[PDB]
Amino acid sequence: PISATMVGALLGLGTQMYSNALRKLPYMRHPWEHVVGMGLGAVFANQLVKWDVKLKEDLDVMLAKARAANERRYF
Amino acid sequence: MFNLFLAVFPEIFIINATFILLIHGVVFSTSKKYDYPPLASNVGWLGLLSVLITLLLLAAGAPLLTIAHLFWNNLFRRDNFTYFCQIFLLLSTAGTISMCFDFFDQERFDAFEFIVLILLSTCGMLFMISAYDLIAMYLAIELQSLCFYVIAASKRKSEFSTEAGLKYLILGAFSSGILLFGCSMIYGSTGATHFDQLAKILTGYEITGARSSGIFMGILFIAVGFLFKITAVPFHMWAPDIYEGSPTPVTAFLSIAPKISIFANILRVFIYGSYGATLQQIFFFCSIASMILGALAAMAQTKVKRLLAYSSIGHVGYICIGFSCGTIEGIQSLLIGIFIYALMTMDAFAIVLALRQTRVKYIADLGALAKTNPILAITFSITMFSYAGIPPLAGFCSKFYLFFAALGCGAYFLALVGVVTSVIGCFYYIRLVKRMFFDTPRTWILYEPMDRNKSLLLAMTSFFITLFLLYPSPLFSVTHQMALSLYL
Amino acid sequence: LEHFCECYFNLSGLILCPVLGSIILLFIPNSRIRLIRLIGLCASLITFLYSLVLWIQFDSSTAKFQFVESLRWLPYENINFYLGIDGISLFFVILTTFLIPICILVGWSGMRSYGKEYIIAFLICEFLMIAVFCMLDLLLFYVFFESVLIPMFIIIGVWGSRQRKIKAAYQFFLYTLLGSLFMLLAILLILFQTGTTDLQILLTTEFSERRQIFLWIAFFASFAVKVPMVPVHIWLPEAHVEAPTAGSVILAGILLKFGTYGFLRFSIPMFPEATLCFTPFIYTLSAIAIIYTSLTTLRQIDLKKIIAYSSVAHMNLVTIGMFSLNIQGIGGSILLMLSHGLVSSALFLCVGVLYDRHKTRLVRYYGGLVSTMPNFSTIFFFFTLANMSLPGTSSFIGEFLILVGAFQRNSLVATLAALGMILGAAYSLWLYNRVVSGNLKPDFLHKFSDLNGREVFIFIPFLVGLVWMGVYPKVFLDCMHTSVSNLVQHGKFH
Amino acid sequence: MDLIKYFTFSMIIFILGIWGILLNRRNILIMLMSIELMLLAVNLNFLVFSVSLDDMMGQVFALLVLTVAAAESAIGLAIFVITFRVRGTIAVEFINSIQG
Amino acid sequence: GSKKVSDRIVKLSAIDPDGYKQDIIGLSGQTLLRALTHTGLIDPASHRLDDIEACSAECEVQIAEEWLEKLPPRTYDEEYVLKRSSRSRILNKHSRLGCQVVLTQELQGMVVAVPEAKPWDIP
Amino acid sequence: EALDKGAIEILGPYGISYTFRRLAERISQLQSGFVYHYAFAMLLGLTLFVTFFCMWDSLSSWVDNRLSFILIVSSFYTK
Ligand SMILES: CCCCCCCCCCCCCCCCCC(=O)O[C@@H](COC(=O)CCCCCCCCCCCCCCC)COP(=O)(O)OCC[N+](C)(C)C
Ligand SMILES: CCCCCCCCCCCCCCCCCC(=O)O[C@@H](COC(=O)CCCCCCCCCCCCCCC)COP(=O)(O)OC[C@H](O)CO
Ligand SMILES: CCCCCCCCCCCCCCCCCCCC(=O)O[C@H](COC(=O)CCCCCCCCCCCCCC)COP(=O)(O)OCCN
Ligand SMILES: CCCCCCCCCCCCCCCCCCCC(=O)O[C@H](COC(=O)CCCCCCCCCCCCCC)COP(=O)(O)OCCN
Ligand SMILES: CCCCCCCCCCCCCCCCCCCC(=O)O[C@H](COC(=O)CCCCCCCCCCCCCC)COP(=O)(O)OCCN
Ligand SMILES: COC1=C(OC)C(=O)C(C/C=C(\C)CC/C=C(\C)CC/C=C(/C)CC/C=C(\C)CCC=C(C)C)=C(C)C1=O
Ligand SMILES: [Fe+3]
Repeated sequence: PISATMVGALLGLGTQMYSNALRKLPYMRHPWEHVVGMGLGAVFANQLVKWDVKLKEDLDVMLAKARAANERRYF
Repeated sequence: MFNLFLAVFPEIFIINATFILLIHGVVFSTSKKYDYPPLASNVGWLGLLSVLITLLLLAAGAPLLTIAHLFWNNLFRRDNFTYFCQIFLLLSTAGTISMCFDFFDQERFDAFEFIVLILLSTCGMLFMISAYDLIAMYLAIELQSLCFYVIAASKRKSEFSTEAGLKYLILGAFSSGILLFGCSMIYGSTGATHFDQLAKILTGYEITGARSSGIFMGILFIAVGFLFKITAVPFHMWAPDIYEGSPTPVTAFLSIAPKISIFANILRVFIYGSYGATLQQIFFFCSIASMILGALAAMAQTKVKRLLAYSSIGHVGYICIGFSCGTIEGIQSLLIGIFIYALMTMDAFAIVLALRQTRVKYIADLGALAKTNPILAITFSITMFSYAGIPPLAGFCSKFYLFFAALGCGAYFLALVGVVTSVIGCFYYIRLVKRMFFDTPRTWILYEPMDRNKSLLLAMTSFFITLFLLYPSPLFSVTHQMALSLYL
Repeated sequence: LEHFCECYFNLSGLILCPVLGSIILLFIPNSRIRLIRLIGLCASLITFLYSLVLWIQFDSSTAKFQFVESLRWLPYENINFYLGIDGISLFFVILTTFLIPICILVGWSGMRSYGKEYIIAFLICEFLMIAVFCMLDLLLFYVFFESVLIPMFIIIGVWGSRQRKIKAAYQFFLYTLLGSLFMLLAILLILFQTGTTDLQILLTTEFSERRQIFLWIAFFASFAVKVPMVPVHIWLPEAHVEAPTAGSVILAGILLKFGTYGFLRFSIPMFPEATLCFTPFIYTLSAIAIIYTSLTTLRQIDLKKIIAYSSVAHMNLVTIGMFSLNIQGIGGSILLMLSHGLVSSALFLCVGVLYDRHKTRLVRYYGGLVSTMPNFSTIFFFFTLANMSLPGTSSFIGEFLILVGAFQRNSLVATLAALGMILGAAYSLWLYNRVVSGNLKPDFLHKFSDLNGREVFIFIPFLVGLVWMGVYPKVFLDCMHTSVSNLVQHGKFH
Repeated sequence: MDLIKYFTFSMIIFILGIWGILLNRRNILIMLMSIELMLLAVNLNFLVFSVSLDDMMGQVFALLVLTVAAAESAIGLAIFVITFRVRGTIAVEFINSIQG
Repeated sequence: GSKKVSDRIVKLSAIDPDGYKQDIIGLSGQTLLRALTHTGLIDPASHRLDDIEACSAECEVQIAEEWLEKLPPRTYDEEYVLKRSSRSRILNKHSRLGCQVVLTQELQGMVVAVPEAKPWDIP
Repeated sequence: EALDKGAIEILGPYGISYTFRRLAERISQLQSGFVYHYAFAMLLGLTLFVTFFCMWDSLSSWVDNRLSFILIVSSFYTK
């Protein structure tokens, strides 16, 4: 379906084209750079998803400790 | 013994690399054989490399930064909060440096010492974030400030740059003296300067009738210094003049990194310490004043840099509302606002630096930009609408929390002020869009296309601004994590 | 909870259609004008057909929301958003999808200078407005409504005729944003009680009579700006006159309906006690608007200014209908909303036909056009009759049903609202006779052209829709009655 | 009474610096000198407190603050020099071009 | 050719900050600033548009009252710009913004004093 | 003329624009360009901080919060 790899590749390709356009160059001026951008975007998106999972995992434990410290009041 | 210094590997590396670049630059800039080559861009690339290696060392050694914490305790304190703060600071410094190469070569600003001073100020801000004692905090703040004074005056034959430097040094030194006085009063009243000791002494009493006027005025003076640093009204008027008169890369750097560092400091001093409602009221009144004055003064501006300076003043008012309400969500919203404002400011100054190749000065100089560079006019329009807070752009987050904090805390006057100032801000932000898209001037200014570095940075920041609210979970989680780590 | 719907044709794809069109058009060179024109037109037409299909699969017996599907924002799933329609929002989706291709067709001749930016702006508007009409959540209703401000601002400012478009665009943006911020404040107050912004839940929570008063005022401050109600109506003439023709069509035919849709969708069912308490207030404001604005219309000298002022009187009649809180009232309010969206759009198209040739909006320059443009004259007369609520036209059904609804509640408000029959006739016939009847004035205009094939085709569906709703409104009312009935009953159990 | 007398000495120095800022609107060199006076007063505050509290932290920080004062004066006088070089004068009317 | 550039030329004299008088040329319908930029008496790069919104009095000139009566009176915005751009924040009664003065045939022979250039090139 | 283009314009976009322009004008003038004004402002803010937030104990006998904020606003209408 719509995987992080595909979103990232599309974003990387779009980044290269947007960069070319900003410089008033043809969209496909250096195509190997478009390939590089697709690769980097895919890698970035997959890493962002994994990081998000890890971040939620750490926030869970940290909220657990906060809750325990708060519950110590009613002892 | 050596392993103890794993807690300061990032800082050791960046300091040593800065020394290496200083020596390299001075040895070859003076070389007759090589015909005194300009080394600003060479040293800039090597320093960008050094910043990225520092970021790698810091990010990949998250647990190791807490090693030997008892041995380092009376010098600094590294934790989860300082971890993410320092990463964001290094990322901002890297972006700012990357935006400087066209300025180096086309203006011919050949001074490589500019890069060295930026790197030393980054060292200072790194130490600011991890400071856990009034002495360390003051020293790191002073290192940062002295580097800025020097770089603000870098165009040393320019009337504007010399004026900026003079105003900065005088007003900066005055505010630093006020802050140091506050620190001395707190030490004299408590016998302590370490943040842990201050927390223990001050907690549970606040103003219990028999309040230490020494402690109360030390806090006040320190707060005055902090408010000067964050350009909060009424300690703000240095900022527009310095921002306009400094070289534009300096203005871009000052607009972002010191805010990160000083808010780290403010959180860890006040939030982690204890006088209480008085100080949150300080930031309350300064937030309202900053929003009102920023909106009105920005509406008065005809020049781009001054407009952005006043815009930043208004936004620090919006951010300080979060510090004022004194809740975990308040801290989280303050952090979210800093991150988003920093990425928007990076976008805006990338555009400004691109346009400075044709000497953009006035808002009216943007006329017919939608004709001479359509994709650039759209990109700049997205930045403006994000600054205005129009959903679903990333800037909408700060407006949303401003009203979220007012309605709940019962602050109806703050909500009133937020509505009015948001509408004023939207007017002066869409005035730029009108100038680029609706006006038909008789004389056009044709702008030179930007370099690859700024185009790539602009492309990424423009996707973030448009698409952040499709996938905002990592920022939300990371900032909740940081807010919690201040106390646990 | 994943609320994914069984139906093949659903709401998300209809959202995605103009988005995909816009992305494709982003990358096509401006030299390929024909390709840009065809791609935009075809995307809009496919979206229209998709909405027609959505009308066929609609179930006219339930009070629930249909095609309900869900849309999941965070893995924590605390905040999850839903789309769905009913018998009150369906025809507005259809009207939006129908009007957008008309907008692309009106600018067909000037597309070589308009560029792909024109089509992209209108497609983005289409996506945002369909989203707005399809949202079961206060907060996303907010987010998608404010978003339309950006492309509308661009449309008015760039392709407006003269430099007054600057002031017009500023005023449009600032008025609408002020109202939107008020309703954001209301949304946050609701969230503090309930912990949610999901419409279905808020329809099943109880608000205090006091909390209802404050929340109703904060909703009213957005919606009355949107309607518009007096005295925050003054942005409308400037904006609807200075905009390009298609921009005026979208402004009058769709954007104006968002305030009445907000009244129908959130204010009346969420706060029934406040709705009852404020009913005399709404009646007074609307009656004042109808009389005063109709009389102001009478003294306007600009074609577009006359058509734009007419919309204020029509929308305030709509508000009277919807706040009558019975079947005739709400049914007539919805029918008049749709009919106005057709009729005012056609009238703006007529004025645009005149302006594209002659470049003046001043009535005094025209006259005697029946002898040089008989086809335009006939079509203009038909839509003039429709704007007077002539029986047989679509607007009469909604107008009379609203008067029926109002009379059963308050005979005075119905009596003040029926004065519109006299005043609207007066200004509509005066406009038509000053433009079309009389003699030509060759010292001002001496060269003429009747409608070309594109203009005739553009007018045909408006004529068909007006007559169709006028003579057999049962097709629309049958699909709406269950939703309207449940809206009328919400909050009471006898 | 020792501690109140030592503190009011440093306090008069600090107030004198404030007054020097207030009274020297055409003389920014004296404004810099007034800022040094304030810094000296703070340094004295740290030393007095160190003795009164029998604690060394006030003394370490005093030395470091002296280092900061030196660097501050060096950089400030450099900026003064270059401003004078650009304008040929130190009058305040020639450093007021950034405004608004 | 029955329509010449000479039909629109306006004879002018400008006194430079050193005091020396120069005979300069401009077109009717264009601004005094453009005429002054033709020979570099005012740097064209310092004032690239003829708009009051892009003006920090880089175009400022001093004109004697005999020629001031032949010009339209200064608008409020012009006086605002002139006063704020003054070092002493004092409005000079003979000061005009060169970008707001449109040359006409009636200004043939006008004498204009160009003051010393203010800093303009913001870092 | 009396309403739409009259009173509603004056207590609306026409009047609002006029006042906010004059006020933005006044606030811009406070950024005078003089370093002495900027230092004086910092001193005034510091003095305000000490005065209101610590020396408002006895004050309350003579003083009220109503009069405080009234005199503030009233200052706008001077000269
Ligand atoms: C709905 C959001 C809320 C409201 C905000 C709206 C904000 C915009 C306002 C809307 C009004 C109309 C806006 C008109 C803009 C459309 C025209 C446009 O931007 O076209 C650009 C196109 O700009 C772009 O480059 C946009 C690129 C963004 C990429 C985003 C897509 C990401 C995935 C796509 C993957 C690549 C393509 C796949 C298919 C090949 C052409 O730029 P030029 O300056 O004319 O020329 C560029 C130079 N050259 C053609 C030679 C290359
Ligand atoms: C916040 C509510 C405000 C309104 C409250 C209700 C009404 C109270 C009574 C009216 C108050 C305002 C009275 C204004 C008197 C007229 C002043 C005037 O001179 O009018 C000028 C225009 O100014 C106004 O009319 C002021 C408009 C005020 C409208 C509201 C102000 C702003 C409100 C929004 C911001 C604050 C929000 C606060 C919310 C609590 C016309 O400019 P001129 O230079 O042409 O005048 C020449 C003169 O006639 C002699 O020849
Ligand atoms: C697998 C597809 C993607 C692979 C990409 C290459 C491998 C990755 C290595 C890193 C690539 C990063 C991007 C390299 C180009 C960066 C920008 C350089 C542009 C520049 O200003 O300097 C140019 C140097 O050329 C250059 O830097 C390019 C030099 C030669 C590289 C081009 C060959 C790429 C191979 C692609 C697949 C080949 C298939 C067979 C293996 C000089 O520009 P100029 O004067 O030379 O001309 C340019 C005509 N506008
Ligand atoms: C999150 C929203 C969505 C984002 C999308 C993510 C997708 C990933 C991005 C994909 C990138 C697509 C393009 C890749 C191919 C281009 C390769 C660059 C070629 C290169 O070597 O560039 C050099 C310059 O460096 C450069 O131009 C590189 C520096 C660019 C600046 C960015 C990095 C700076 C440091 C980090 C900033 C962080 C800021 C955040 C706070 C030489 O270029 P040339 O040979 O043309 O000669 C220029 C004249 N001197
Ligand atoms: C039952 C009682 C209540 C019932 C309802 C009654 C409400 C009364 C009416 C209130 C609604 C007013 C809406 C404000 C819109 C103002 C539009 C003015 C904009 C305009 O067209 O002119 C601009 C003026 O902007 C400017 O320079 C001015 C700044 C922009 C104005 C925004 C300020 C509004 C903030 C909030 C005010 C209301 C408070 C709400 C409680 C351009 O001017 P130019 O040509 O000089 O510009 C340079 C050109 N590019
Ligand atoms: C047009 O006529 C004129 C006036 O009229 C505005 C004037 O008076 C002035 C200028 C005199 C003034 C206003 C001196 C007062 C300055 C102060 C208070 C310094 C403080 C700094 C600034 C820039 C104001 C911001 C301060 C605020 C909002 C208060 C502090 C913040 C909190 C609430 C915490 C002049 C010359 C004038 O000719
Ligand atoms: Fe000028």
